[PDB]
Amino acid sequence: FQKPWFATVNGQARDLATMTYEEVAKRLVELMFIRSTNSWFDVTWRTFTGDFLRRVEERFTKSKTLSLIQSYSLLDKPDEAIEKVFNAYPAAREQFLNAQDIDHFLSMCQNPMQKPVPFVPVLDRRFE
Amino acid sequence: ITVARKYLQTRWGLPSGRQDGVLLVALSNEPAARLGSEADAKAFLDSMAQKYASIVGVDLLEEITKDHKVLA
Amino acid sequence: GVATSFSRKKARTFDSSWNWAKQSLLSLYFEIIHGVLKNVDREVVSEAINIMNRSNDALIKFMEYHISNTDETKGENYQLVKTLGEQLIENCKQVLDVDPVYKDVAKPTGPKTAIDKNGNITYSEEPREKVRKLSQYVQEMALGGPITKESQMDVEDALDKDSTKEVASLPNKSTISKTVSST
Amino acid sequence: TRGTNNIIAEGIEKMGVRTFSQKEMAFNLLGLLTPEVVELCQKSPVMADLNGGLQFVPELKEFTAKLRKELVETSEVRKAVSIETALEHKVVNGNSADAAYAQVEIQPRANIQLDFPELKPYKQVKQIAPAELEGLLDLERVIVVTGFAEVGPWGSARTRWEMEAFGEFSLEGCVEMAWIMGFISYHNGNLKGRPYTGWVDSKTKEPVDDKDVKAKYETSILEHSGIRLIEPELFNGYNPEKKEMIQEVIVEEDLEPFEASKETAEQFKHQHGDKVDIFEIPETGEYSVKLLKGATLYIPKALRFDRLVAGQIPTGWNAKTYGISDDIISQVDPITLFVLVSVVEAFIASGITDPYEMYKYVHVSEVGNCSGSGMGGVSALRGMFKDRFKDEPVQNDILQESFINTMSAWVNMLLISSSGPIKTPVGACATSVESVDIGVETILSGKARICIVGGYDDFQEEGSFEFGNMKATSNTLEEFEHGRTPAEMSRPATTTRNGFMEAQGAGIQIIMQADLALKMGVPIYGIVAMAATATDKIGRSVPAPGKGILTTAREHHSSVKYASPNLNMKYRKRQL
Amino acid sequence: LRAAQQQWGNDFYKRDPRIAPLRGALATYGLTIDDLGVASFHGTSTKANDKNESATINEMMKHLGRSEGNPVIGVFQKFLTGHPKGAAGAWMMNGALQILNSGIIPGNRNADNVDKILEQFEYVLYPSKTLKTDGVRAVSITSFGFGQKGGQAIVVHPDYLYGAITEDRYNEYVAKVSAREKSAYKFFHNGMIYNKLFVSKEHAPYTDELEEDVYLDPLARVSKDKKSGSLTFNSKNIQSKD
Amino acid sequence: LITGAGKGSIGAEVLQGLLQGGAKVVVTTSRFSKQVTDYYQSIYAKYGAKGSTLIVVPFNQGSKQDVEALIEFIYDTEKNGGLGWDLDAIIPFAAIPEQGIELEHIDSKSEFAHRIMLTNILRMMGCVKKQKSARGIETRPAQVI
Repeated sequence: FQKPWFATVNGQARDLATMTYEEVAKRLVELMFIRSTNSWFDVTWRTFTGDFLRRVEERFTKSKTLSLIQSYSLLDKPDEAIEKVFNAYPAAREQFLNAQDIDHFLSMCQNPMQKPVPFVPVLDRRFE
Repeated sequence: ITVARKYLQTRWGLPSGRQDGVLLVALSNEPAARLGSEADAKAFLDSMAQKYASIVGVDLLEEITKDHKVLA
Repeated sequence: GVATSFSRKKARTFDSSWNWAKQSLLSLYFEIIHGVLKNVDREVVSEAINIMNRSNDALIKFMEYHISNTDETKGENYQLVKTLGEQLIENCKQVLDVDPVYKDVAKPTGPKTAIDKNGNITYSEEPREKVRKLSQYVQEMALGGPITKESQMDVEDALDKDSTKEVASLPNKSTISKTVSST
Repeated sequence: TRGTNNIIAEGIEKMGVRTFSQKEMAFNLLGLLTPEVVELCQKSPVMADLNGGLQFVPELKEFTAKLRKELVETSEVRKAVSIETALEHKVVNGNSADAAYAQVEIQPRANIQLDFPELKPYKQVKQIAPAELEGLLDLERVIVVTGFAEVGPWGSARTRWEMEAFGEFSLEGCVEMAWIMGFISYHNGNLKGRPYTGWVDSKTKEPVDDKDVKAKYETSILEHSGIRLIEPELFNGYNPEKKEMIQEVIVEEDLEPFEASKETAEQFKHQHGDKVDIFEIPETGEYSVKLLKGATLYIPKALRFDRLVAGQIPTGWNAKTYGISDDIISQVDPITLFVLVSVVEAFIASGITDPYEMYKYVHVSEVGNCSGSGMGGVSALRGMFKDRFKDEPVQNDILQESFINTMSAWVNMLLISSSGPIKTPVGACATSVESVDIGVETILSGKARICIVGGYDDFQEEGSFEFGNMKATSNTLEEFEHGRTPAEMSRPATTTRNGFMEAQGAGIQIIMQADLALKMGVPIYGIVAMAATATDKIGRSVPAPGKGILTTAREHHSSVKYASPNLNMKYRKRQL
Repeated sequence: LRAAQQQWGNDFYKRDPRIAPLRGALATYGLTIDDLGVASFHGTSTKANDKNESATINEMMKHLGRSEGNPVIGVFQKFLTGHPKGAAGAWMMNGALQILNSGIIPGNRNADNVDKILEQFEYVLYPSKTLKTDGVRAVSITSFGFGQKGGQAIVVHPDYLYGAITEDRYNEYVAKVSAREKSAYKFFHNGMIYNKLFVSKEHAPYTDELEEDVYLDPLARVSKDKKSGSLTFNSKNIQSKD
Repeated sequence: LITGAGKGSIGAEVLQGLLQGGAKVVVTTSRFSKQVTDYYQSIYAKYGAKGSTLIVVPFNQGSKQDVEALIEFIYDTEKNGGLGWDLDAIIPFAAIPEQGIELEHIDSKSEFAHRIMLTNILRMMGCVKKQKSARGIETRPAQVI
């Protein structure tokens, strides 16, 4: 199918609550950032993963500081951007997605004003 | 249980077996505390006889001498 | 406002220096090991003063055990605790039988106001350029300024350079001939 | 003197006058107590100018005032000019070019963590213990603690340790406390139009940000946990100030008759006989009950009591929010709820998410429960002895819940499903350690390979009063008389220690064979390397503490010249 | 082999009268009496208890040869939580584990003034403030109850266990534990948020008609079911050659 | 005896000094709290020298009755519930902040403030005089700063 199961990490089937913040960010870039045209296939999808990385910072920071993704333009070099965020919050590579952030992620997938996400994040009632 | 039937009959016109229904509906809705006012107890018997009313399907001076005789 | 507040039963008395001393020291100790106090900080000297102010035959066996049982090898911080420790142990041995003493070692400060380039008024308390010891403060006082007209000594301190060295100095009574009054 | 209007201090000083820090004036004042100036005072009153020349500056008032004005003006013009040159920029050069030039602040959210233990690189590990130790130990007989949890005055093991070790909560502190206490409730859906995912004030249903939980709740969270005044709402209305009690009196003259059912009137006549008349009211079928002179009556009265403070589970705790079914809530004694919640939280601490995972590694018969209680079921006990005595509605099996070993029974019946050992300790104020002893032994005998250990007890009205009668607990009226806040009435080893503060809760840990723990791959929080119980001596005071437990140090020194090869690991290892 | 491991590693001091229980308890991991760093006192805040308990802890240190100058640092957690009779020992057992794994010894913050009587017990140190140390090796939870119910427990730091195991094995272990922590962090934030933490089991791992067969086969163990996915006993794993 | 030695004051700096030198000191506090009790235990466990002792009492220098009650509790034998002491120094630094009060504003506050800062200080010196005198204490003056 043209919409893969999102929470599949390098061929390994799994669920959204059994991915790490890194795995999700890398899966996001994988499926929305078109490598061949070095371009985010849709600006909302770049906007999406930005909102997500921002959340990564929010969760894992201890005190208040300022975002390492000041502008989402920085996502135009996705790999470099991702490494910047997770370098600062290394812990985020090792921990599964917080239960409450799962709800969040799935909520963003439901945002109108965004090109419908190119996958299935969840097996549930609205699976059709 | 004496006074509670003479109220159910005076102010809500209920005979022997019809006030038996209103007491059984009040037994399923029994207060988790004792009612304070006699007017609170009267108001309780009111709504209980109207929950009986729509479960069965039916709709809704000598006392001066009484005070003296007590005295005697 | 004239209502009563004092009752005898609400009085609280504090006694146990004998115990707070072991704590006082076992704290300076982990704090140096963890490098909160480095050998420059005046606090190690202050705290030395307070530990000496409570020499027991017992407080000694405490530092003695804990200092002699530190592995100098373990790290650079560990040597420091041990060296300072041993120095402190020495001093306490001398103080033993000597009445405490109030000696302020804090770095002397003065007023500094500064208004921003954006009108932000800020106040700091800076170290006085020409004053470092309470010793130097007394000298400053005796000289006065030009504003007091009509009438009606250099003892180089190891101060903010090497705390352990200053700590070794603590027990020694300063002899002076050039009385500050004569300045 | 400057301390916690100093802004002009630098300025006044700019005139050859000295201002002072408080440490400086204090040094100056203290100098008047030196023997030298003390004797001076004894000869004739002394006057000390500790005013650093500020007595030479003319028109000091106006001079002072000027410095202040010049400062304040320089501040206000400087700040007003800048605020205008800044608006002139937004006009000339657009507010959309300056909008993409502010930075974005990021605000922290709470990431509560399980706080497992840290595993070092093996290189460092082998440096801790002697190299000889490797394979010396039968790991099937090393008792290890695998998880733990508690329900208590200060929340759970997580929030309590935080308060005990640090004295204030973190973000994860408040957020968890606010959650257990019921202040905030999770929400995920639409909040008045827009979608939301996060905390919500459960009273108002408005959204709450993690970074705000402290400002909004902690002030109150703190007021309603720990050792505080007894909140009667938490104890079916127990009010230490107004103790309920009935007195017996003989009715001196015939009471006035009252209406009653036939069944009920007969229960009266059965009791009183010659001293009561009951008669049928022919019209209604019901009886009149008239208590004659001579009869016995119980007339309620009230008593003011001394113990006004307890260590109570944080206000708003609710077995419902840990996820316990209403049916269980009803059926069970409060203490079982404490226990249930901690057994759950303790398995979580051990990374056992489904108890039946044990049965992947072990046989049904080798998981045990050695948790115990001092009293346990104090609440069902009352319903049995007192609430029955009043003919109040009380369950038909409150007897069940009053037993001490039924807490462990519900644990096994709701969660664990084991056919392992079930040894239940009663050790008063040490049932918990004795429980570990019993636990350790049951695993060392092969009877169990995993078992639940711990203790639990509840605080109720009749409990606290009887302790007060034994003079065991601290007298709150007296504590107040001494200036003691509730948070200050438990002070061990203190000069003024005055009696113990009563509390409620439960705490269990999971213990295991070291060998099994390693194989399952659960956390290892410590080694239970010894556990002992010991009685004291002949006496007559039951509530007395003794030195029985000193026997755990018993060794024989009648000969200690030369080293015992036995103590030497290098030796033992060769022999092995 | 297991019995030999036992004789020389685990229980070498059992039949020895020159090695105390407390001694040997520590001794099996290469620990000395001085290594017992923290004493978790029962600290009832009663006059009777606190003195006795100090005296008795003092003496068990004195008899075993605790180095003069190395006192045990005593915590008194009843000051914060109060005294829940039965649940006392456990709460202290928790704080003891938390102490071991953090190196932090909390302070009796209600010690305005240590009772002058207690000065005689030179082997006890009563801190009023928290000490963040560079390590704690062993805690001693002691508790007393009505009816001469006395009790002690010695908890030794976890890292001493890993010494007695092969490196390949230790590494394999760290792997499993890591995966659990991740899956438990998962579970915990689920049940917090959704109040799913307690989930009552509505069935045993065995069908009623399989109950006895399980109790009697010592090798019977649970496997994930296909249909339900939950952990049950299978007919094919009960009394199997496999 | 030292009044006015609350936190962040010339008082508390003098108090730390006294304690460091091994003095036996009574401190008065007006706002007697756990928060304040905890402050002094901290201060004592830092500077409390060998032979030192700190005694914190709640006190209101504005009450005649408190002035009298205090220095009576100081002189009274331990048996009688007292301190059994005899003062060598008195440092009556207790006060109330009056600001923005000019001549025609002088009222309830300032009259009360004047009482704490003068009349009751007199009363306090007077009190310890009677005690010493009633005990024939003619060779141990108390120094009043």
